[PDB]
Amino acid sequence: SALGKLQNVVNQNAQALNTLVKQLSSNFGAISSVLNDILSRLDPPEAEVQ
Amino acid sequence: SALGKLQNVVNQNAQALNTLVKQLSSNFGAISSVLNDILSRLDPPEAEVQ
Amino acid sequence: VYAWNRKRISNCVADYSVLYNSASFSTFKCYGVSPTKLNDLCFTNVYADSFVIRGDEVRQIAPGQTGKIADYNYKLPDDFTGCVIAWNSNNLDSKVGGNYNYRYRLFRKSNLKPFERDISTEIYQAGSKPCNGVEGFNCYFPLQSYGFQPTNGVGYQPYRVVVLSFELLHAPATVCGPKKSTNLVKNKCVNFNFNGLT
Repeated sequence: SALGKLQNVVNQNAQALNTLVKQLSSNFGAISSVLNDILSRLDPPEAEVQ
Repeated sequence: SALGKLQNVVNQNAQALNTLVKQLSSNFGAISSVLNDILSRLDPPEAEVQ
Repeated sequence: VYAWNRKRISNCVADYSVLYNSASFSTFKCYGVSPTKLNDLCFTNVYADSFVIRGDEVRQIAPGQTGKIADYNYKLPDDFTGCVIAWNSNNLDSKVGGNYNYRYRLFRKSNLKPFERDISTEIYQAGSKPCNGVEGFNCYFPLQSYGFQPTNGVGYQPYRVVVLSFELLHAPATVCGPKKSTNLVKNKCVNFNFNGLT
């Protein structure tokens, strides 16, 4: 634990990137979190909403 | 006003907590700021939106 | 509608374009999927729910509806994906003396779950007095028949409704559209479609 100050910064940056990548898996109330699924399933009037 | 620097920090923290509490009383465009009132007054398809 | 028929559809290629282009259906309304994209996707857990209802009750075969057959005969979930199909059947499912073969659940204690069928012919207690399985004062049979006559106006005439229910991509699919399979190319940037996955 001698080099903990540098490792904290590295871990915080990697954890922020991991959370930002993980947030793509959330649909935020839409039918799906995948854009290709919405674009292949719905007409543009409701696909626009999703 | 000798100890104003510490008092500002205490006041800012208390005021931020009070503002965060008072934000619960706002409906943000919904019919009510209370979840129980929405769940008791509307069916789940529109209660979900509110 | 109280004993609506559920048929499983699996291991087939389905051309839904003959359903869209047919003018026989008065209502062809899809909720979680576009009607014109049905030929481009692959599905599993396909179910056809067939029943006969009134003309004014076709609005209740929808997600999130409040209604009578919605609560006590046929309930759709809020996250329902699929298509509801309704067409007029006054020429076939009606008689001049009255076609009473189609019955609905007038009385029930509680609302159904989505995709729940109640065929139990037990008596209902509509009053304070217990019924003990015997009809009487405030004791009514739950299943009552529609009085279908061809002379009646629209809104009460018999309509045949089929509900197609799907699931999207979360399982290996057995029902697909009529799209032809292309050859596979290696080490090149391509826009692929594997069983509906784009």
